[PDB]
Amino acid sequence: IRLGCNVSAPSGVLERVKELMEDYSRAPDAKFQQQFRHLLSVNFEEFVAETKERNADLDWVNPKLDERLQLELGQRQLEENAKKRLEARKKLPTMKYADDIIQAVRENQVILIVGSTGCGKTTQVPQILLDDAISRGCASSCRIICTQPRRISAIAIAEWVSYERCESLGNSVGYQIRLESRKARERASITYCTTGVLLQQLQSDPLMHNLSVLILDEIHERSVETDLLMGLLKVILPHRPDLKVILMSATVREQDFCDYFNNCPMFRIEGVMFPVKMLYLEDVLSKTNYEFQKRMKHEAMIEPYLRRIRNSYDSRVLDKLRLPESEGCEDIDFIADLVYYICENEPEGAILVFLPGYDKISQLYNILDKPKTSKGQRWRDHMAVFPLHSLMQSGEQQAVFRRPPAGQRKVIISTIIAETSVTIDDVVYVINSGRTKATNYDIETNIQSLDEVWVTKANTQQRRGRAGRVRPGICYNLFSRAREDRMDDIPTPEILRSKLESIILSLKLLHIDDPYRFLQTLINAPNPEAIKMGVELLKRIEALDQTGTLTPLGMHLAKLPIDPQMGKMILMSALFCCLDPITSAAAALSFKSPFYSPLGKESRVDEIKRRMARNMRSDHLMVHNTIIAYRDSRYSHAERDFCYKNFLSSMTLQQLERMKNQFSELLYNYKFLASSNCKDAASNKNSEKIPLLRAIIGAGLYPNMAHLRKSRRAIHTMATDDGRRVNFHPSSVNSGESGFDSAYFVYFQRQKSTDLFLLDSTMVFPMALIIFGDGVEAGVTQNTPYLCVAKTYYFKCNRETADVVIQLRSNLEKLLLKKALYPAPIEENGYEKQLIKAIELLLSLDERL
RNA sequence: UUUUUUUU
Repeated sequence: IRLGCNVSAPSGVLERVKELMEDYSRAPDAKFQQQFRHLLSVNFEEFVAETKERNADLDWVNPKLDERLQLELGQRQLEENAKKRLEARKKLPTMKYADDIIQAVRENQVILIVGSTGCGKTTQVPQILLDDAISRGCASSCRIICTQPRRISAIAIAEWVSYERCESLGNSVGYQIRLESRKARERASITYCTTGVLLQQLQSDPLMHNLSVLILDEIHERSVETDLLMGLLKVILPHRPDLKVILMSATVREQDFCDYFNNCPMFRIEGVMFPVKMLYLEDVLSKTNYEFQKRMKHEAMIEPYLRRIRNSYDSRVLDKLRLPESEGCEDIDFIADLVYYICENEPEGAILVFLPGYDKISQLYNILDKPKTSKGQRWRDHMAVFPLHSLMQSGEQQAVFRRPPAGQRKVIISTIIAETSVTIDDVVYVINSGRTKATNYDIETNIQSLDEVWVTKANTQQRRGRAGRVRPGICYNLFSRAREDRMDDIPTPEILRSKLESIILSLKLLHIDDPYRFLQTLINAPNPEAIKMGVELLKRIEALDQTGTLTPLGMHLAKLPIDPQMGKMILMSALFCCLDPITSAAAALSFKSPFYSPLGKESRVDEIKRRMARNMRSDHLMVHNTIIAYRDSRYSHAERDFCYKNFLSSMTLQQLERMKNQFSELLYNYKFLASSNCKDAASNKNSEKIPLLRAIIGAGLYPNMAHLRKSRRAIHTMATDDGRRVNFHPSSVNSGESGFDSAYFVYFQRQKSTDLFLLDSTMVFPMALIIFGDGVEAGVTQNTPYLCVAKTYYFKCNRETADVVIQLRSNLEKLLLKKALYPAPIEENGYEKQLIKAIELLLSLDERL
């Protein structure tokens, strides 16, 4: 072993820490504790038993309301601002099935509706179920929940359905998403929510007694949430004979779902869509006959196909198809050329280019903006070009959705983001390169990767769909039909790629204590070894004992709507009075960063960040400083001018702030704070003590450590605690920096792309790791006295410190156990604070001078 | 160097 720096502490510091610790050791409530032991002490049937009493509002109906609504439905359908849309709504395909759906719901607990774009299932099915109940004089027994994957969907659909009923939002229709609602009346109502909303409500209503019809939408996307929720319905439905579930799906492996609920009824409702012709690589080449400019397999693949098509393509269009580079988006000039070909032949209408990511979007944009080509600068000032990317701003504007200045043709360069999430309406032409990026997880290298791959059949049929919303259009797929037959049906179901810590933990609140056995029953079962890794992580942060059973701290973490590691971070920040900065770090990790990356300004966004970082060498503290600066700009009425000069999204910034306030109100209700204000003075008296902040951050992100080793932009020799070589991601504020006060870092996500990168990081000090971590041992290996952490990092430490530190840990552990089991704010002049002050004092030794 | 989404 090789020893790191000395962490020994001054005598007079040690002694005061010893006075403080013994002040803590001298001292001589519990509604939470009783809920905790109650959860552990009941079986499943008692659990089901008791959640039914406590949730029985729908057993009560209001007959005078049933009859009045029923009267006003019969009468509103004779008025006329209410049969335009009855005629209009009845020209949607779903309405042809109205009676048949009603009948199918009546006869079955679970039906499946399979539809496609335009079919109207999402807007009409809940209105058919509702109106059926009002008409039959059953209004008040009817509460309908329709889940969506996305926040924006939930809103727009609710508004539209509400508009179709000539009601303001809040009446028969509403929506609910994280921290924003327009709730509908309790009974005779339809509510559109994100799936995760419902899944959090399960904790209070684990058997869904508080709704009559559940409509799961868009399940074919195989999000973790709908996958989880279909798996839970298999537990819930046997004890809820009268609950109705309608599954709804696009035409993307529909039979899987049908098969999953024994073999339930299935409707196929058609979409409303213009014809779109599908040209493949051989056909695009055959019309542009562009030529290309300076592993096989690739003609092992391409040549049996090339024969079956000897007769029907030109001489050697068969050419380029032998070129590996002809497919995908290797050659951006090919693509730019196809943009030009569409610009002069084929009538007007926007072009939508699908490229795998930021880099290629950038190349193609520059090639149009400053062109080499003869047929480039003719067209330059007759194209309205927008790049479209999650990290770019143009999406959340409006200039991209409205049609172009006349004489100009709109061109959209985009990631997969325009497949479902973002919709442009004058698109007539789609160039589908067939290339995208996806995250992947190797289960026993622990490397998460970001890889360019071929799209799926599912992605292509959707992309094609995007061409035909306003008029017959065309989808150009820059790969060959031989490529397509190698392509997969659908993406990998995200639950097969995800970490399961929060899922395993949250199942405990639903009285599902065996994660292996429940998870195994999903449409696609996760690798059991991933589950194991999940459990060990929760065992390590002590959310579970080593039986696998919930700890008092684990219950608190389960109840916070954030990943457990960052929950632990937030609770700790309540104890050590640093709520505001840490909840910022927490919120930004959980959601995303408020910075754009607008094309070409990479260099000066880099410079904004480094300035916001204030030399604190922390991506996480940089976001907090950003929020501090944001708050002031608002106080100064300079909000827009601030967000503009600093490449920041004001709407990410506000959402970050609603999240922090959510964590502060929750922490108050759980009795960790005396105030629900995230900015409260008492809650924040240590929020400027940067070494302390680093410690609590480290407390959350532990055990993700990394250690930098050499000098020398600047080049780095850094390796995570597992031994693997990493570098700071260049988007991170620590990339290329030199002269850190410490060689140690914590990180939330590591990700392999061009290299194995730490996506985010905070410089931490050895003593902070040692106090809050584990694997702490005091020994002598050379003839030096050491003190270690995680049995991985060994620091020189005299033994008078090793002993105070080890005692400090023993006290820190006892205190944390007791705050979890009997939550109360830490009294400012009580015995517990003494121990807090003890820890603060040791950590202050590493203040930057 | 920067696929994308979500939380009573």
